Amino acid sequence: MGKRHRNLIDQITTWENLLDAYRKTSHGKRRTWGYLEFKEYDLANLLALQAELKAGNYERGPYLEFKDRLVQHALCNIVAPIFEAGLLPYTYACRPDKGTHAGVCHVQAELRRTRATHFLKSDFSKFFPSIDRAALYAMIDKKIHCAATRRLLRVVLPDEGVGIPIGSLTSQLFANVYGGAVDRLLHDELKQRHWARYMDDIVVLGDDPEELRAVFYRLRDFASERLGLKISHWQVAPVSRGINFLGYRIWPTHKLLRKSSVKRAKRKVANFIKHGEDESLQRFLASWSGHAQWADTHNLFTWMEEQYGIACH
Amino acid sequence: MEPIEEATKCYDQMLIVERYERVISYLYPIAQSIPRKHGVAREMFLKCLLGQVELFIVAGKSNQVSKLYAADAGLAMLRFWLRFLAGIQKPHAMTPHQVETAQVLIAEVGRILGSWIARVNR
Amino acid sequence: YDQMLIVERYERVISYLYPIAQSIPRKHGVAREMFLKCLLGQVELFIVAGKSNQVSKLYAADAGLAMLRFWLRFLAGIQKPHAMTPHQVETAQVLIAEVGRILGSWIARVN
Amino acid sequence: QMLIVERYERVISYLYPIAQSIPRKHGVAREMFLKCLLGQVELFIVAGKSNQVSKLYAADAGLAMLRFWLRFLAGIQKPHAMTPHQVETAQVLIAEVGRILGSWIARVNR
Amino acid sequence: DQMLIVERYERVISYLYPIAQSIPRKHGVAREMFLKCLLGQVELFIVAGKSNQVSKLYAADAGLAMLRFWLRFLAGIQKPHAMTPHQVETAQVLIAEVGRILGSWIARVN
Amino acid sequence: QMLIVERYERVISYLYPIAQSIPRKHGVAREMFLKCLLGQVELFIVAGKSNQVSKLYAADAGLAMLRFWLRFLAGIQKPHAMTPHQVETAQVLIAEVGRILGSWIARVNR
RNA sequence: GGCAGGCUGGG
RNA sequence: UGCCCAUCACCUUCUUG
RNA sequence: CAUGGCUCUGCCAACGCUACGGCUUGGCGGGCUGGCCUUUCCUCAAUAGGUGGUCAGCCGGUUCUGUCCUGCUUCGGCGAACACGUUACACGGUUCGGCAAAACGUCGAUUACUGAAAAUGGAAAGGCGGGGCCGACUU
Repeated sequence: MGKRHRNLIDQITTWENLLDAYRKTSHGKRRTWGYLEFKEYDLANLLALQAELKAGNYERGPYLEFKDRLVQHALCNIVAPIFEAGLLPYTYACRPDKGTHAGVCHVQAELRRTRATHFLKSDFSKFFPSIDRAALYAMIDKKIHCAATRRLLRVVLPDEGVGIPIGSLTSQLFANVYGGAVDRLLHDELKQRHWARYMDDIVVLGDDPEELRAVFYRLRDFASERLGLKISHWQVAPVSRGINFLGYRIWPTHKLLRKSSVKRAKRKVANFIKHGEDESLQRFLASWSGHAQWADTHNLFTWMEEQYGIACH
Repeated sequence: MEPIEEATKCYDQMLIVERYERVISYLYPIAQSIPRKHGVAREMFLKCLLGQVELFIVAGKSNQVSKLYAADAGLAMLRFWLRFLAGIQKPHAMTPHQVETAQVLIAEVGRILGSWIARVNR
Repeated sequence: YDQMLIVERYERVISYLYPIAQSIPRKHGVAREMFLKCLLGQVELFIVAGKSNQVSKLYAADAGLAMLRFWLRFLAGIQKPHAMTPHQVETAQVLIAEVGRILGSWIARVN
Repeated sequence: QMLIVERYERVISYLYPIAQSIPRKHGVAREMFLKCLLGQVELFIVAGKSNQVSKLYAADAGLAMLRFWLRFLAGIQKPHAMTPHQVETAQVLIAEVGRILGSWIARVNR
Repeated sequence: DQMLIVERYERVISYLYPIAQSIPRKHGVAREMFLKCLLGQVELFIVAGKSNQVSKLYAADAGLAMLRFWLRFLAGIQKPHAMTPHQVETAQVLIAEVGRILGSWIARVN
Repeated sequence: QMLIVERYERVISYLYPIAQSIPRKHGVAREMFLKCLLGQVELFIVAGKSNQVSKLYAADAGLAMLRFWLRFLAGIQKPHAMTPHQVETAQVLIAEVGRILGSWIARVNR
């Protein structure tokens, strides 16, 4: 909005927000030690959080706590819409009114509207464990401009390391940003007008399967040197193999679910929980967090963190 | 910030109460609709409904198993009140969808109380 | 100290909540009567705890403070005339938290 | 023995309609009767979560107190006597719960 | 035995309950609390009889004392005269009768 | 006991009129104050019979609650019902019954 | 996702 | 995936008196 | 319900009780619990979205379970494990244009500019998008 966004810590710590954040943080997490210990004195908790954030004395506890997820939700209520507006239409991950489904539809559509002939489908590396958390904060910082939101973003996600912590509302929006770079190297540069990124995977329908392969090389070279994410699950398939984007392989004709893996994992986790084996689950989780770091499984990673409260790290 | 701590932070009491708050949030609207008459039944139901929280919490904060059983007794009495407000209350009080709904919520609180009774019993 | 301090800090809860609890419509008059009995009767819970220096009676004092916070939560959703508006539960919760703090310190001092 | 509650719940189902009826005039007596009637369920419930003879006698007392309430509500005067039938036709119900309570007391005692 | 005390206390209630219903609204809490002490002392006698601990017979005595207190209290409670001093006397006679039985019962247990 | 109650009767006799002056609005606070005031007599009485020191400290808690109620009615009850003077005079009377309760506590924990 | 064991039917 | 049932927030007009 | 309230009155009666004043209790008004206590309805019913399970139609329903598993390739492919034609094989408007001005986005830019300093000021021009726009047809 006129760029700038130079006073977000005022809106992040509005009660009206630290409550929205509260209600969003407690959504589903209302059977957790964190909500239940917070809820006790919870608009007094939110009054000492509001006034931690409004002071610049918010200090994230270790990996999240309820307040930490609430601070994240209170950031990502004011930060999110000022990044998620610079997220080209065709990024289908963790945004509002543009969910998973809308992408399995955009992709299909953009394979129909301009029927296309061929397509690329990449899938960045451990997007979150690979995010510079550094050239991320050169995008979380060409848009924040509020030097306190910026310092709250940098508590909520430190401006070092190489690893956006998987499953943080912050990450989500952030990786849909340190990913949007590649969306803005597809759609802006590269003039790829038909694509769809849901975090890591950037389907890129073409017509010269040789052009998509170019696009992909250009995308990988970019996202590896600017963004530090090493694409690997890439293909340049003709539109016929089906674009395994967002769990639905979406060829112009219908789009059938993929899963099996998700479902297997979902079940594996659920079983582990109701087996008292929540310590080998960390091993399994670490494993599946490797098989899925490549895939756009972030909203899925948030989803699984929301369902079982499982810090995979 | 570190959320305002209560002492004897008991997860089970916090959870049970929060979950039981959903029983109250369901039943209190349909306690407060039992007409003018059946006001004593209502007041007694409301004292059972809203007063079970104290049983849990006194159960939660004073980790003596005596109080949990007496919170189970209270949950049991609350189940009676549903039974009662459904059946024996005569205009209506609680539609059988509501006992079905309420019994689920009290059942959820029943589950948590049971787990809590068990974890203390060990 | 201890009991005297806790009660003077809790008196601020009562001074805040009693007006709220007197405003609760008669319709919500069990809730109200039970809230008032929890509010004004936590003073008894505090009083008993200081009469005894028995950590159980200050956990019963904690239980009452917890019930009082339940009451704040409850009267806020209390369907109609939600006794404690969001603001009144922020204010009250802060006061009860202050009483909570003192109770916690007192529980610890006894521990 | 939780047929106790389910046999008592017909005492309540009989007595509540007419305890409701106990006019405002006799309102403490009603409130106290209703607290005795509907609160014996709690007395029974507590007895069945404990199976300690003390709580079983408390259930008996409440049936005993409930029996008192019938006799009291009898001579409450005016139109609003729990009519002798109802005392009788509730004393039958309370007696049925009394029998089961007695058997339960005995089962625990021996 | 609980049955005797309660039947003699029923006379207190039958005397005091009418008087305790005349205790003015202006003295309504006192009234409702007196009524709850009066009917409700029946419970304390019954509970004392439906078991034996002698501690529950003392609680029956405490309740009568609260009841005797209530008589003395309500007699000369204010300008809205609740209980006439005679009624405290008449009631005190009846409460004394149940007092005697409670005393004998406490003794027989002791 | 007997003397504590007769001295506490003076508290009630002072505070009940003060408690009956509390306006309608603060009627539940009033009801609750009166139940603390008139019902502490029960706390004293029950200790009088059942001498276990457990029962005597509950009497103290009630007086402390009664003392709280004075504080509450003087100030927190918003038309500060009890005037500070009334609080002063009441606290003197409560203090007298406090003294007797203290002596009684001491006599029991010899 | 599927196979199997249940469970709930089949006419 | 379309036909729908669990089920979660809503959107109500409904009168819960 | 904005709860069989009211320590709440007026009236009128009479269970009763009276300290003979009353009170009580019942009518019977009225006042009273937030605009005027409408709203806020709490119910319930009910429209449209999500989440899981299922019908691609009398054998399935429904999870609890136990397990199992996520590739391959001949470079074309194939597979994704009977929701089985993994898709009632046909669209949701994932529709068609016409646009892309604006708003939106993004970049230009936290640049120009202002001001010692951009300091929680601050653009734009422009460029790039479609996310936006206008019809058609359908929804």
